[PDB]
Amino acid sequence: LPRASTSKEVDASLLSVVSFPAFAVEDSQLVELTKQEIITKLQGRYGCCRFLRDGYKTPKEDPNRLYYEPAELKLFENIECEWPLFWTYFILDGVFSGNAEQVQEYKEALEAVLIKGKNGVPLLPELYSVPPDRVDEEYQNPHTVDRVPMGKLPHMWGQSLYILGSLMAEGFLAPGEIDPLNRRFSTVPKPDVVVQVSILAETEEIKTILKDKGIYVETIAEVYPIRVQPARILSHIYSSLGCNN
Amino acid sequence: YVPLKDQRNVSMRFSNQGPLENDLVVHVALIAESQRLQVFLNTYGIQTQTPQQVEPIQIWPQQELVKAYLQLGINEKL
Repeated sequence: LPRASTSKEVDASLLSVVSFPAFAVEDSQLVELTKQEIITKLQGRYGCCRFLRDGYKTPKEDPNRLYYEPAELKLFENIECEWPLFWTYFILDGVFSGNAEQVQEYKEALEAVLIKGKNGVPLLPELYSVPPDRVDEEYQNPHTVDRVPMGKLPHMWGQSLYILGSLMAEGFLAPGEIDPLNRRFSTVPKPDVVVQVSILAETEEIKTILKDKGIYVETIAEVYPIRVQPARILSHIYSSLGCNN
Repeated sequence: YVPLKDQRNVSMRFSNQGPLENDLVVHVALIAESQRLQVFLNTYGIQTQTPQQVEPIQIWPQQELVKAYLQLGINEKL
């Protein structure tokens, strides 16, 4: 859980796993730990980055070329552009369970980075790029130089998630309606379970031996309504589900 | 007045299954009262739901409908 993969120290995409879509996580202490870590390491000025040392949409790299040469010494350090998707994730994550002040903070943070287009409607830019000239200053003063919008911005994913979050926060719709399966209670502890074990003897000799020491069991006979067989037969039975000719 | 062949899907007089038939299926809903009772029933395999999990729906006693019906049919002039 703490690390996305063996080669990546942290990825921002772990937020989606541990937020509104597909709650699959336990031990909420780890949830708080990963949230604090992503906040303290990937937070920027007008957005957050996916992961350290990505060169996508950079004034270097010769973009018309793929298959990066192994020369990423400093050409992709502290110039990672931005990604407001993980910012608009936070507002939904906060408004989901019980958090309200963080929702207001993130809303006021994201309202500063919006761009108004035709007809005066909200629009979410994809990323903000560092100017090609002011590059040396950022190496000494990270997260200080202003950036410029660049790339496509008909971002339907981010706009849809943001408008869904706004509709959720407006109070028109309840959190229990989006998920009728009730996936919000994955953090509720389960106390314990009681295991039942049955003992049977193969032959009459074994039953006699067990009864000699005071243990009462029954053989495979006398329980004719029920039957026992190995699990390989069960797997061979399972090998016929969903078969179409 | 309807003929004997038409009495199939009339309202408040005959059922959809025909006059000389009675095979109605009725629906039941299981709702518990307290968390302790529902977990105790679940320990024996009994499935029941606490009243706090049906938030969009509401369960009210019979006097609410009585007072609502009493509210209706009021005129001031007469």
